[PDB]
Amino acid sequence: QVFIKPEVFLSLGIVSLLENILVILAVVRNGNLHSPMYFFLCSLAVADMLVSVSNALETIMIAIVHSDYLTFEDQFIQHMDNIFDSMICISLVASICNLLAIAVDRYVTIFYALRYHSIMTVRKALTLIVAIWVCCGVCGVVFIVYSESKMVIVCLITMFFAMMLLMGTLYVHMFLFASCMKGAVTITILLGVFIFCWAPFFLHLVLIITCPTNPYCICYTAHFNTYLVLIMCNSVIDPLIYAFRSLELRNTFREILC
Amino acid sequence: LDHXRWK
Ligand SMILES: [Ca+2]
Repeated sequence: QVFIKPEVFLSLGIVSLLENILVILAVVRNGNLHSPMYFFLCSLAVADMLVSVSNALETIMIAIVHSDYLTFEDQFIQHMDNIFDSMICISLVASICNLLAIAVDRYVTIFYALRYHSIMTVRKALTLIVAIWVCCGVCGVVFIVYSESKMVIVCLITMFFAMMLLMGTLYVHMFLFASCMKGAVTITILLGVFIFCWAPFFLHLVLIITCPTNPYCICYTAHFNTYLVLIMCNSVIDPLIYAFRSLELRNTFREILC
Repeated sequence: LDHXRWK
């Protein structure tokens, strides 16, 4: 019952795409940002790229079909919807898994800071990254090809809720110390932006599964299209936190302009 | 089609 002009979706998508392109090109063009913990921040950039590209393309297609220009063999629209609605179910499980991997790597380097170079090497990190993306690819397709059911929604709910518990545990550990003072402060922000942005949408579908026909909930979901602009704003914020908290990445950006 | 899913 509320609407948002498509220009918002398109602009946010393009801007976040440019930011993530800059992050990945900066990592590759540099020779010191090749540590295995700095590749997970590239995999996260890829996940946010997926969200932005899919949303921009879906908006373009909806606006094109709405206008008086083509006819699209109804099966075909229902097919590209599932293509587009499936590079967001992948770029959610991938984001969750990558945040877990970053947190586990930081915990290993903070509490086991003796053989981190022996155990967590560059090649092993690459193997973990490719395994995570391969697994999340299947996870995000099985769900969307089987979305008519009710188990997928509740499974997503428990995934988000459990990762919320992990964030809370990490925070309560942050205030009781007994490298660490400044180590896990990044993954504390990156886990506090993902939750702040994917939370309004996520309880939106604990409601429709609990209180569909109820005059309170009904006027809650009625603002659905503005819980999706928040999902983009997680992808326009994440690359900024890397810039304002990692030093040598900033100096690389200076090389980008000159 | 429509934006997001489970709207
Ligand atoms: Ca859709």
